[PDB]
This record gives sequence, C-alpha cells and structure tokens, in this order.
Amino acid sequence: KRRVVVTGIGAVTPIGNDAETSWENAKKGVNGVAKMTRLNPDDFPVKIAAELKDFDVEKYLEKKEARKMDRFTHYAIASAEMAVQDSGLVIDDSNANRVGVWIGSGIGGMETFETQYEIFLNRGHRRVSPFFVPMMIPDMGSGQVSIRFGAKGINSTTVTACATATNSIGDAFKVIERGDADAMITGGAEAPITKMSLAGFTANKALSLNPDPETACRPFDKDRDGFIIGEGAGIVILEEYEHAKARGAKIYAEIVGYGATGDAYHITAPAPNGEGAARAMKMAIDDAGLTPDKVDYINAHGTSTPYNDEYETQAIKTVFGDHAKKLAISSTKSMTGHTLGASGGIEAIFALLTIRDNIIAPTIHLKNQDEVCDLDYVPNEAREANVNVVISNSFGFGGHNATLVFKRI
Amino acid sequence: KRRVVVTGIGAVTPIGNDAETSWENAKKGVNGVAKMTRLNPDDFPVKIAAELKDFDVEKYLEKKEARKMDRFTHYAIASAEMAVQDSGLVIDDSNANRVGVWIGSGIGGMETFETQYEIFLNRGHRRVSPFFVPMMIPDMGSGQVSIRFGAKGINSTTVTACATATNSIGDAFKVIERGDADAMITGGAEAPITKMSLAGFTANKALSLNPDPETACRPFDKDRDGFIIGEGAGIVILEEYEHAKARGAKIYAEIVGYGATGDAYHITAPAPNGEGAARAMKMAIDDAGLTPDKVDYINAHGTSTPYNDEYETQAIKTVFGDHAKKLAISSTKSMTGHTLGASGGIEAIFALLTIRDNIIAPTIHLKNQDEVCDLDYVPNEAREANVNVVISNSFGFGGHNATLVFKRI
Repeated sequence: KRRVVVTGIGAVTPIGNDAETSWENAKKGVNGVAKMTRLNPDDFPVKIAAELKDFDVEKYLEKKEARKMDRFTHYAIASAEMAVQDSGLVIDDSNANRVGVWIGSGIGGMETFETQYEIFLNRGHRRVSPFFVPMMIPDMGSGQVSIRFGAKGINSTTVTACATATNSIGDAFKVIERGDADAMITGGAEAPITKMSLAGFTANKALSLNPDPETACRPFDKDRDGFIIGEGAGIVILEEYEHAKARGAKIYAEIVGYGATGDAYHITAPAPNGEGAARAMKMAIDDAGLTPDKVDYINAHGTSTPYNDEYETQAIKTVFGDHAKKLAISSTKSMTGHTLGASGGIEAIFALLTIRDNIIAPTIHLKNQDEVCDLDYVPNEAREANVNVVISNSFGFGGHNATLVFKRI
Repeated sequence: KRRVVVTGIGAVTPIGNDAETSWENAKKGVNGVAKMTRLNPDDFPVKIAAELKDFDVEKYLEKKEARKMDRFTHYAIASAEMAVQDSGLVIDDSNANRVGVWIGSGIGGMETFETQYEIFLNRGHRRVSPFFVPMMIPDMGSGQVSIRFGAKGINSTTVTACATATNSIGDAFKVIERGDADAMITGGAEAPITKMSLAGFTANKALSLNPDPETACRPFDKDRDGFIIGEGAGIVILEEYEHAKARGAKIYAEIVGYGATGDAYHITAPAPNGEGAARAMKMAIDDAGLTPDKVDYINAHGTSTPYNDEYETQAIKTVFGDHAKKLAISSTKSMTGHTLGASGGIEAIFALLTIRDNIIAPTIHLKNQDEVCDLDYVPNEAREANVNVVISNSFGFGGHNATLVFKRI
C-alpha cells in the first residue's frame, strides 16, 4: 500500500471565495448564512441561505465557456484551479496518465434542468440546448476538470448526497493507495439553491423555517430545528507520498483512513443511535491503524437537525467511549450552512488547516446546552489546541455514512 | 489482495425481464429496438427505442412503495432482487456489515424531475412531493437496495454516463479486493426514455434519426449514424472467493481486472484514435496479470456512432496488435440498444454467460463492411467458441473510459 498526502487545497464557500479566506473567517466565527438573494425570499417559506458572496466565474472562464456549465461546475472548476495552483503539481505528457479526477456532486445541475425544461415546455423540444445533458449531469465537474488540466487517469464521480465529497476523496485516496494513480484532483461541488431544491427539501421537512440568520443554524443546540442550505465546492490534491517528496511538494497532512458504511434503515431519515455512523468512524480509524484515543478533533457532520446531531453524538460516544469527552468536536456548518455534496470537501480542508494552525474553529450559535448532546463542541469561540489527528464525518441522506482521517506529517 | 468472483446475476433489458431470458434472446439475435411507446413517436424526431417489454414492477413492490420510486429505481430493485436470489447469499445480522451496495445511474430520475417540476409550475411549490429529492437523485438505487436487503457495508453510487455500471462494478470489485467487504450488490440502472432526455440527446445530435428498427442500430456497420436509446438494469453479486467457496456458492466466473482512464479531450465527443479507451483496456488486462493474447472475446461498447465504433476498433488494434484480428468482438447493443448507465451491467452479465455457454452473441444488422472497422464483430449469427477470458468496454460521454476483465474459474 502506498502512502498518500494532501498537497493542494481549493474552495469557494459562503465565507470566502478561496480556501484561506474561508478558513480565516471560520476561525473568527464568521456567519455565512444571510437573507437569501439567489431566489426571492418573498416567494418561499425558507428565507435564508448560505450563498457565495461576490463570486465571479469570469476569473476562471470566458463568458462563452461559462454559459455551457451549471453553477455547480463553475464552483468545481474554480476550486480545482486554486487547488492545482496551490499544489504546484505540473501535469504534462510525462505524467498525465497518472493524474486522475474524482469530483462528486449530490444533485448536479438542477438550475440547468429547471431552465431547459421551461424552454422545452414554452418553446418546443427543438429549442433545448445541445449542451443540456452534459451541463445537468453530476459528473460534468470531473469531466470539465479533467479537460482543463489534462488529467488522463481515472475520471469518476461519486454521488452520495451529503457524503458525496467525503466518499469521493476517500475513493481517490484508495486509487492512489493501490498504485493506480500518483495524484488525484478530488472533492465535491454543489449549487443547490434552486426553486425545485428548496421546494423538495421543504416538502421533506428537512429545512429549518427559522428566518433569523443569527439563530437558524445551531448544531448541537437544544433548539435546532433543521438544516440551512448552502453552496460551494471543496477540492484537494491527493498525491502519492514518494512522488510528493521527490518534487518537494508542500504537504498539508497525510490522509490515513477512510470509512464508509450504510444504515440500511430509511431513504431520508438517519438510523437510530448513529449505528451506521459509528461503524464508519471505527472503520476509518481502523484503516488508519489508530485507536480511538489518538483522535484529537472531529469535524462533525453536524447539520443542525434533531436526529443528526443527536445520533452523531451517540455514535461518537460508541466509538470513543471514555475519550469522547476528551476530544474536541465542532460543526463548521454552523458558519457555512449545509453545502450538501460539497460539504465534505470544504470540511476536509478545514480539518487539514486545523492541523496546520493548531486552532479549532467553533460551533457558533451554540447557546442552549442539550441534555443528549453533551460533548465538547467548541461553542462560539475558536480554541487553540495541539491537533495531530482529525476526522471529518458526513452522514448523508440515503444512509450514506463516510469518514476520513488525516494525520500530521 | 483478495480474489473476487461473481455469484449472482440479475437484469431487466429490452430483450427480457430476467437475465437468462435476455441472454437466450441475445444468442438468438433478437432485436429489442421497436417503435417507441413510452412516449408518443408522432411528437419527436426520434421514433424508436429499446424499451422493456411487459415489465411489471408489482412483482417486486407494492403499488404504494413503487409510487415513491422512479422507474430507474424499479429496474435496480427488480434486478437486485433477482441477483440476490440467484446468488443464494443470506444477508443477516452476522454478515450485514460486510455486504455493501454500489449501483450507479447515469441520469437518475429524469421522469420524476419532469413530473414534479410541472407540478411546481402549475400548482405551486407546496404541492411538490415530499419524496421528490430522494426519487430523483441517482443514488436512490443503492439507497433502496441497501434497505431492501439489509446491506450495511459501503453504500455508494458512481455516475459516469455510459460507463456508470462498468465503473460501479469495478469500484465494488476493488472494495472486496482490499478486504473492505465480503460481498457487493453492484451494477447500474437507467430509465432515460423521457421527453427531456430525448430532446437533449437529439439537440446534441447523438441519436440516429433512422426510423427503421431493422437497420437503425448497426454497430461497426459502414452506414451507422448514431445510437438508439434503451433502458433497463444489470446487477451482479460480487463475493470474496474464500467466502463463496465456504458456502458452496455457484460461481459464474472470476472478476480479475478493472481499467479506468480519462480522455481529457471533450465533454461529449470521444478522443481521436481511441487513445484513452486503449489505455483503459490495457490497464484492465494489466490488472488481471494477463497479456493481450489471453483475451478471447470483447463485449464492445459499440454504440453505433461514427466516432465510437471507429475509435474503439483503433483502440483494440493498439492494445491487441496481431491478436486484434484473432479474438472475437461483438456489440450486444445491436440488440439491446444503448441502455446508457445500465449498459455495463447488462453487458457484464452477457460476457459472463459467454464464458458459461461458450457461445458469443452476434452484432446484428452488420451488413455493410466498413474499411476502418475491419475486425471480427461476429456479424448477425451467434458463434460457438471456447471463451475463457472476456473484457467488457464502456467508453462513455464525458471522457469516462472503463473496462472489466472476467476469467473462467
């Protein structure tokens, strides 16, 4: 088995149009949730969202090229560009076959589907764009990123709802571990702030109806009542360790563990007691050859729903036992909102920079202690702490549980 | 590394509502393409399709349950049920954590999206179904199959257009090979015969406009002029070899190789010369530890487009050299049509049964020999041949190349 390290990061999030700005704002407790502007809030029961602020696709694509891509692909391209540049990796004819792409999206180009189907209904089938299919399908992130950078290794896309980016990064990790690539551009992207997405998640009763952006998203708080929808992308460059050292790559950390399990319980509700989530975390630390006491920080899934935050706490107690009270946990979704398929990529990056800076970003808005959620969620204020081993959890709708482990190197 | 075998098959296809019927009809050269009935052909420029014939979801689901699933998930459930039953594998509390699901769909629940968005427009956001999101997303196949069978191992979905099922099976193969599951329910499902799908593929100029079902689909024929859309699903049970022997499982063959590469060329057009497809085939046989001369039969991607069939022939010549003329090739899409994300699952099954029966199903409708496509495509009539090693190719839109290798055991 090959060792695998992270040599580049890139992200666009509701708290920054690059990874470093996002992380600086996360450490400051900046709230990315605000009154919705992508859609008219007067026309929906949900009035708030976590949107990108002043994101300009023209910094990465010509207008003509951008028109042939959905927003979610804009975010994948921007984040991949920043990650590739950050990594200094040169992809040329000599290594292109050994550099792949594994970028997921949970729902893909929903805005494109809405726009093109309206054209179909109002103007006829002949007026549908020749690029409708490629623009809508969730693998267009990987497809476009592969073309942009000349990456000729495996070109794939995992789609597992909120776990999309975490599974994708884990799957890319396994590609390198087994020797089938020397580098991977990997993560997730999501642009789910659309009228049908809002209508569907509202019909499913998944979204908080609290219109106050200062209290709506409050993971692990007694008064939480649903998730807040966000958007963006998070991409990392994974690289085989000897390859990285040979070129002198800057290394953020080593990726050492991947756990993935299924609840086999219900299509949208997570399983009682965090049964499957616990097995995913344990599988991930077992994959890393580490005992539970070695984990210093958990970047939680922590979506601010009644079930998730309860079940995730219970799963953490199951896996970590007496150590559950000793480690630190935080949900950065308290600041970014729930970016769905992108969340694991953004949060993997935050977990990596927690190692770098030895600072844990807080769970903001945590004001009312819950009797069940009684662990240490780093409420409200960032905390300095020696962090050497981190895990990032995504326990997504559909029973898709995924955990990644990163370790200082 | 663990060895991995196939212990169950299940499929619904345009030439049979079970795998054995489909394969018997494939060996007989039965044409599954006919005048379209799912949609009104008088309302579209494409008049033909490869539809399931007399498929009844009520044999697998109660009416109330079926109403909460898109057609593509109906096909995944039916095929998974038949595959699990065929395998005799018992999934209970003692092994549920070691049985996973990796089922892909290329476009997911497009019909559901069409229906629910029309409700949104005509009746308001409040009338959208609470199950819209789960029904539409492509991972609902895996999600529902996991619940149905109690499979608590990895629960994932790869989405790579026409390569979806081939990548999914390969990814599941790698899970077992590295020790992370003892069995996997894996493959692909697609229900793409919808008005927006037709409109999009027609706008992209990908579909043949030939309305004659007896000549429209003709892979490798000089007069081919686009693919013909089909539907269905193909699922296999992969199982770790020692686990299979310990319970006396019936074994169809061993899965020994998986190749996956990217063209990095264009979002819909395949790369000239089959450059990436060749690397995927070579990677797959290298993974199997076999030289090119060991391959007896190629179940081609063979979609009946000008570029694909040409480029695939060129890639085969690149990989197999002097042996390219000696092995046998056939496209069973000549009979099933192009079932998109399901194709690799259906075709993996056909490749497995080619080993079992030592009979190669033909490329039907191959009447006019092409100067470029001059290999042996088993035209028109099935052929008896000693087949011990087979490969199945999917070179899908978006630059997603995937190949699987199966070998007699």
